[PDB]
Amino acid sequence: FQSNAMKVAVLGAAGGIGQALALLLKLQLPAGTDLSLYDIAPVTPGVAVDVSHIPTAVNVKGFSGEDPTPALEGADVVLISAGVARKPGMDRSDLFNINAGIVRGLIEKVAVTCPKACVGIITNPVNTTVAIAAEVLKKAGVYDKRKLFGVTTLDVLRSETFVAELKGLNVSRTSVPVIGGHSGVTILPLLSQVQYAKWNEDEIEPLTKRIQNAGTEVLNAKAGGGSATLSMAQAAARFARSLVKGLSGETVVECTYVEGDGKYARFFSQPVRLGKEGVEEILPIGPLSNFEQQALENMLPTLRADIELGEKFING
Amino acid sequence: NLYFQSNAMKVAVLGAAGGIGQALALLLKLQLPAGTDLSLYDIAPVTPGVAVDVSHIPTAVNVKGFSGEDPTPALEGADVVLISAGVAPGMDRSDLFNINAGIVRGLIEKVAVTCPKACVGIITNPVNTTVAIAAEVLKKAGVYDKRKLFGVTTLDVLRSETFVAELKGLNVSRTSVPVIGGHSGVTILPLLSQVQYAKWNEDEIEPLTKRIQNAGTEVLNAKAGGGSATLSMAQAAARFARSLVKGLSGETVVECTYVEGDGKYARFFSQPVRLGKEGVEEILPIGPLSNFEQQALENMLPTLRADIELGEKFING
Repeated sequence: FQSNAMKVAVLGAAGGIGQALALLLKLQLPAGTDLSLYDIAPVTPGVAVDVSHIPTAVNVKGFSGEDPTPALEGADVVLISAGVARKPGMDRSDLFNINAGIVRGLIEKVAVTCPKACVGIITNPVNTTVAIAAEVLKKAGVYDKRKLFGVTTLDVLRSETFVAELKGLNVSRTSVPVIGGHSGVTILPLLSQVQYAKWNEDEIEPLTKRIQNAGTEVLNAKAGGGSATLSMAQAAARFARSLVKGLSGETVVECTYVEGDGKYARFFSQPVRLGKEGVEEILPIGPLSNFEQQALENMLPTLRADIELGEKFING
Repeated sequence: NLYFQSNAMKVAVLGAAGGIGQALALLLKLQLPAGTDLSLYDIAPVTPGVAVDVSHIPTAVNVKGFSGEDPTPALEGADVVLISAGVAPGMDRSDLFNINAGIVRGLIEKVAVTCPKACVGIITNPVNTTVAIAAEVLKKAGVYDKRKLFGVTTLDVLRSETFVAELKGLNVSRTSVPVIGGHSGVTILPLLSQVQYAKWNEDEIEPLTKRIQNAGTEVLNAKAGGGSATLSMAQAAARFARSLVKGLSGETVVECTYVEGDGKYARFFSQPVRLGKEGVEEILPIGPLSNFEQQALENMLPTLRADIELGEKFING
């Protein structure tokens, strides 16, 4: 069952993101929480042993091989960070090319073993991989709209970080709502809703563009070889932390990609109140500036098409 | 001069591209106090991008990355220098050493010139030896300060805290276990007899002490030849860096660490050390030992002295 000692499962724990996430979870999760780390690579048991030497009351266990079932049994939260992250040769293309199958394979296991878990899709491209997860869950007859999330949190860290620097605000207490999708023109930070910031029309377009293209700053600084591994892990840990709090009865609100009312797109990221069933209430986006309003209408076709790509991968 | 006194604390990580380094830069971005500057350096060209990666995390810690053959920009004004460069599967201990000993020498040569008054924490293995190496390089430049050179043994401490807490039902985040001696094999000596609230049967001592001493190998084997401990090692380093930053900032802390002390047992030896504004403020005594610990200490010295000798020879002769 669920809801006694909280149980968190990480599928993709051997990758760059996964290992970093495992570390943060060991240090951040509540005492008593069970942490199951899974990946195909035989190194995974060793990753868990490595993390288990850190003195926190989080119980960590390792799993490898073809079947993630032992790691998923009784899972409350399932974080999927398997597959590849962007790199030099990889465009929107290569991520979907490799990660579409991986996601499907893992979600099929989740649908059988722990269908009532809150599922956090970190693996990119999120706009599409979430639709893949949904369709797989629907085929198995266990899809719960309240428990499937596209982890868009890295766009929030980035927006908070760049906004605080530019406007001289407290970097750790500056809330910036971000809506839409988790890629390119689909990422829309709502700068007009940020408190204590007076915006010249001049700085709106460049800041938005910097938030949207932030991954490229890393990709170019890393001289190609590497993506945003460390910030992605922190974004995932922060989201996981919010999920666990919602499940534990503590109200938290996070902007995340979920199947909402479909006003703009079947799946869409917006403020969500998290609770005991995962989503408790999908909140409105609130008032938008002319700029933000236009950016929203302009992303719709791209966002819808990203979703249709994931749907068609499962439904043909 | 009674009022306000600012503080532009700076921490540099040499070897920020490896497994340990990247995890360490993440933890330091998250754990260092607001306003601290974090400099990352490694010959690997990816380093500047590692820094851009962590710079997207919303904390008031400014981070910059540097690559190339010159770590100078990374060391300028540094208060704390953590050296995790070099290599950790499928290699003889003598095969690595020659590679790592050289890299440590090269980096300490720059430290001596650019930031000689910085506290230097050596993570790169074998620590028993690499520390002697750094000490001799600093001495050649006439800047070796005993109070500012440390062998980071903190991981033996985390392991000791964790194994003891779990075996004896104690609070894992509130269990203190002193670890003395060195950072490798028989030289790692956890003082189990000084652990509060733990009743030991004589037969539990040997296997638990061996578990702590052989923890590295257990991770090495468990990773199926995919590497050594990296994640727990980054956290050990983060904790030691956090302690150095506290001491320098005027906050008294005590950490078991490998330093040049009274030389009662060996030139360099790990023991409790009160940290302060000059690095080492006072090197405290090991305290009372059980018969087992006293024997383990005596049986271990020849190996520890030889590890030190090797590091001195690498530089002097």
